[PDB]
Amino acid sequence: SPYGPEARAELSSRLTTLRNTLAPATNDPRYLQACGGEKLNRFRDIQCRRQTAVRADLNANYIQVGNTRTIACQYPLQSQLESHFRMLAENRTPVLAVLASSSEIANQRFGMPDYFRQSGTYGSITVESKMTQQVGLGDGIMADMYTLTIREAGQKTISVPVVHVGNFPDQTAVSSEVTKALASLVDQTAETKRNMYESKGSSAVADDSKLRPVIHCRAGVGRTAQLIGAMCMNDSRNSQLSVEDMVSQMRVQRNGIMVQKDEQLDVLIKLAEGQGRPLLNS
Repeated sequence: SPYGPEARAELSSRLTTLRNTLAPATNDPRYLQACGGEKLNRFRDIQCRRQTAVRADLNANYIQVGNTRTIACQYPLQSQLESHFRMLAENRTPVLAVLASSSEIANQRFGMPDYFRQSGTYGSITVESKMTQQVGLGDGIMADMYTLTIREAGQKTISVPVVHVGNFPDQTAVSSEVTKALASLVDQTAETKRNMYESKGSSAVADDSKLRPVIHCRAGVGRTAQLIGAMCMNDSRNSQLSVEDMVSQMRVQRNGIMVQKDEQLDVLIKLAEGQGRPLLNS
């Protein structure tokens, strides 16, 4: 009964209501609005919760799901790259997971700058990209890894591990098995980098706002939310956190579209079921 169609329909009912409530009004006080006259949102209907916004000029949010702290963001616009790199650096980012495919990035119509596979200078910030390992995730899906070294006068230099799912399927959802493998890789990568900072006595370890994995696809609501849900289920601190909790939490903390497609919710439900984790709150 817990994972039957009745429970799934009830979960969908609750989540649909929340999406509606969270729909942005014109000039919505709950959502970040552009400053300085620069385009902020990649998609007009996919907005950034103001109270959890990371930077005034990015579509990006702090998200905590149970105990699991991350940042979810859109793929940065060309105009946003310097700010995006400063966010990555200031966060001492232990892993940047990019879930937009190489095909998506290559479509110049989509305006997704190839910012992590290439070196470049963006205003005051110089970025060096290096290729590292490649890890298979299942079903031929491959995680290509990089390190981004971010340099800027007046700032400490920071290197950021990157996990890029370069052949993320463009038209279909990835399986629970691939999602699990991806969550494990992203978590493991973040743990290794966080450990390095701890070993150096970084003050960032004691700051709630820092050392957060940063995750984006194109809009940072579909594949991004699926991954974040799987990561929170990997976190041993999150016993008894329901699927209803995780999705409502992502939604209130970023926008109502988090877990955009039923196909993505299907995967979270399957993962939850595998763990005997509740779908619904009693």
